[PDB]
Amino acid sequence: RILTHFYQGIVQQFLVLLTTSTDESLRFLSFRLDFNEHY
Amino acid sequence: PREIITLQLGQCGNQIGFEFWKQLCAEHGISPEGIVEEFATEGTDRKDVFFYQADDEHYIPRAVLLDLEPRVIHSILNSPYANLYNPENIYLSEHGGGAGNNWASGFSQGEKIHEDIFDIIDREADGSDSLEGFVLCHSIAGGTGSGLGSYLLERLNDRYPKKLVQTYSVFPNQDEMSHVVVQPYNSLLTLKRLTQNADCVVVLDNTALNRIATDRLHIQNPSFSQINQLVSTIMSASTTTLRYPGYMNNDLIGLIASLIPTPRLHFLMTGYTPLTTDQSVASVRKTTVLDVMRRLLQPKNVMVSTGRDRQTNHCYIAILNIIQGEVDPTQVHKSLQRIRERKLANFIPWGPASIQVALSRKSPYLPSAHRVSGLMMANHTNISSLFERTCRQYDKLRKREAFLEQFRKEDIFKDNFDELDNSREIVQQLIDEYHA
Amino acid sequence: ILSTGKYLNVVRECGHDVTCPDAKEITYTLKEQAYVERIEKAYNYASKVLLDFLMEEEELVAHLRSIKHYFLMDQGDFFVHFMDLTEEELKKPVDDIIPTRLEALLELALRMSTANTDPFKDDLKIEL
Repeated sequence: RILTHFYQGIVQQFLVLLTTSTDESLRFLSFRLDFNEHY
Repeated sequence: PREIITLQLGQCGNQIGFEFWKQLCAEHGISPEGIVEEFATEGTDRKDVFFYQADDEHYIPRAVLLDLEPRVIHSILNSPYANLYNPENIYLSEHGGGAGNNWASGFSQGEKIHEDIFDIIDREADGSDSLEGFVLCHSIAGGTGSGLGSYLLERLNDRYPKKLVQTYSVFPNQDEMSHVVVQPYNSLLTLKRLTQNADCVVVLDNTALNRIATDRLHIQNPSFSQINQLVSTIMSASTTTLRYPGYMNNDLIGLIASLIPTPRLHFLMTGYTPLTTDQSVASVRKTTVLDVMRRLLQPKNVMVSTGRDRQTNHCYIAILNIIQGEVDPTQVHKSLQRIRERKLANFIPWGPASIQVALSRKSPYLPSAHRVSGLMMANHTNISSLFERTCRQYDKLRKREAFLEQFRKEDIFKDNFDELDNSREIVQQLIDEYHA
Repeated sequence: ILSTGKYLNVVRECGHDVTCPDAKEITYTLKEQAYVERIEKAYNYASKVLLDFLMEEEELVAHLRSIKHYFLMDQGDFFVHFMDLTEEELKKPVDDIIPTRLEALLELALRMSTANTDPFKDDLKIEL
C-alpha cells in the first residue's frame, strides 16, 4: 500500500508536467494523458 | 458541468414536459432517433446542458416521469418522439399506479415505494460530478401531482442540500367547483412546501391561459391540447442563456440569484408576446428592438390574474427582459434609455431597482432567425392578490363543513389547516412590509 | 515608394511566382507629377492582392474572432469552467509543477464545452 501511494504520486506528478505545455504539439500530448486516466 | 435533472410529475406535469423535450429537437437540429442534419454543432455551440451527454451522438434526456394515472404515458409510446426516451431510466412497459384521486394517496405512497423512488433517479445524479440542481416539473391541480410532489420537496432538501431547487409549477383553474372540490385543500398543502421547503417557483395561472387562448389564438371550445403550446416555448425561452452560448447569467443559479429579494418572496410574473404566425410577413422590414419592451411592462402578456387598480401602492423590485435571436445590439441600450422616462415600473422607495436585459442567439431556423422574441421574468408585489384569492376560498370552505370528515380518515390525526393559513399570511404580510 | 517597397518584400515571401506587377513598365515622363501616377499604380495594386490574400487564406477575420473571444471574453460556456479551475489553483502560492497542471486544464475544457473549432484555439499559451 505504501508503494501504491508512491505510484499514484508519481503519476500525478507525471500529468502535471505533461500539462505544463511548451506548445510545440504539447497540447496534443496533454490531451492524451487525461484521456487515459479518466476513460 | 451544468447538468439539471427535470422532475416531471403528475397528470399535467408530464404533458407539459413531453412537448418541452419535443421542442428541443427542432431547435437543436436533431431527430429523436437519429442525426440527419449537421446544424447541431456549427449552429448550436452547446447541447449537453439539459440532455445527457452523448454515447453515439444520441442526446438522452435527463428526465423522469412518474404518475399514478397510466393514461398520460399511454399517449406517449405511439408518438415517434418516445424512442428518444429510454424504457429503463424511469419505467419499462406497462407501468401503473393508484386508483386514484387524493392528496393523501401520493403523500402516503412516497414512503412505501421509498426504496425504488430513491434508486433509479439517483443513477443520473453521479453522471456529472458537479450537479446543478433539481427542477420539479409538477402540477398543483389534482391530487396526483400535488400529493406526491410535496414529499420530494422534503427528502431532497437534506439529501442534496447544496443544489438549486426551483420549479415551473402550473396553477389550477378556479372557474367552477363541480368536477373537483378538493382544489383549496391540495393546493395550499403544496404551497407551504413551495416557500420553506423550496427556494423559488415560476407561477403559471390557469385562468390567465384562456385569457390568452382567446386573445389572439381564436378558439371556440377550449381544449387541453392548447395548454402545452404557451408553456413549452417559455420553458425553452428561460434556458436560452443556458442552452445557447451566453456570457452573463448563463446558469440557472445565475438568473434566479439576480431576481429573488428574500426567501418566501420568489413568485415571478411571466410574460411572452410573440405567438402569431401572420406577423412573419412584415418582419422583413427591420422590425427593431425599440418597440418590443414597451409592451412587456404593459399588462397585456401577463400570465398572472391580478388586480388592475392595485399597482399604485405596489412596487416592482426586479424585472427581467430577455431578447432572443436577432437583437440589433447597437440599439439595445437605446431601448433601456426609454425606461426611466415613462416609469412604467413602480420602484421601491427603500432601495434600488434593476431592469436587466440579456441576449443570446437562437436556433439556425427560419421562424427563429427572423422574428423578435421577448421573454419577461417580472417580480411585482401585487402577487398577494392570488394569495388573497386562495385564502378567501380556503376559510370559506372550512365553515361549510366540506371535506373535514372525508379527508382525515387516512394519515391525518391533527388539524394542520391553520398551519397553512398563518404561513400564507406571513407571506402576505412580509410582502407589504417589504416596501418601507 | 518605401511603403510599396516594404510591401513587395512580403509578397516575395509568400511565393516567387506571385509578384505584384501587373506590368507597368516604361515610365518616368520628364514632367512634374510623373512620380505620383507611379505611386498610385503601385499602391492600388497593394490594395488589390491583399484583399485577395489575407481575407481568403490567412484569415484575419477568423483570427480576430478568436482573439475577441478570450480577452474580450465571449463564448461564456467553455470560459466559465476554466476560470473556475484557474481560481482553484490561484488561491495559494504556486509550486513548480502547478503551472503545468494549469496548462492541462486549458485544453481539457476546450473539448468539454466545445468552441467554434478546437484545434484552432491552441494559440493560447498561459503566462502569469
